[PDB]
Amino acid sequence: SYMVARMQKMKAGNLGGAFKHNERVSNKDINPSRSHLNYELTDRDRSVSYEKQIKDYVNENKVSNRAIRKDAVLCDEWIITSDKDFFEKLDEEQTRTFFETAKNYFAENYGESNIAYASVHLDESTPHMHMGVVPFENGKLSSKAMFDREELKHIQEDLPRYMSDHGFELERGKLNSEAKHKTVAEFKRA
DNA sequence: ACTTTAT
DNA sequence: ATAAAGTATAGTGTG
Ligand SMILES: [Mn+2]
Repeated sequence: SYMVARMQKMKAGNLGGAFKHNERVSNKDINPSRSHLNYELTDRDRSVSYEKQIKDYVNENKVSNRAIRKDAVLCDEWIITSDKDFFEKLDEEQTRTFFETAKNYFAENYGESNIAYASVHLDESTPHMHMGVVPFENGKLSSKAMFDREELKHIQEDLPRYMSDHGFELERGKLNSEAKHKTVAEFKRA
């Protein structure tokens, strides 16, 4: 099976929808009886929005005096998953351990306190995690600095290896893959 | 590399 | 006027 890891940039304007989705605050593929099986791997407070948690953290820690820009990438939400075959082979403890391990990889490489949320979804087709990583380093908030072309190349190589080194039977995606990302809605059509 | 943003 | 960070990136699956 392939390691699936892929980030989407979240601005203020889409962290609302990310929070509502992830916290399940009635789509064909959500099974509502399974929603209570979901879990959050960070110690974050569930009544506090992603926008508020991240902006407070960045404002309280940033070196510059200038306001966070309105078009700022406040976090990179990584989807961490694999195929169905992969998870069918794992019990509950193992499944949890898989996401905790992936969370660890981003914590150890990008900063423990940058993992704003790690929301594991079992109530959809395949187990996966939405993991918000704040691109905050050296007192600066910059997805441009943290996730650039070489860094995404490095993660596609080194993350699947790290996961494999930690117990999990997963291979990296195809090096130089020509695939174009489809949205969930676009992938469903196909 | 070029453009937007907040000084 | 300035300069940091905005723009995609790399990967596969029914996020
Ligand atoms: Mn989900």
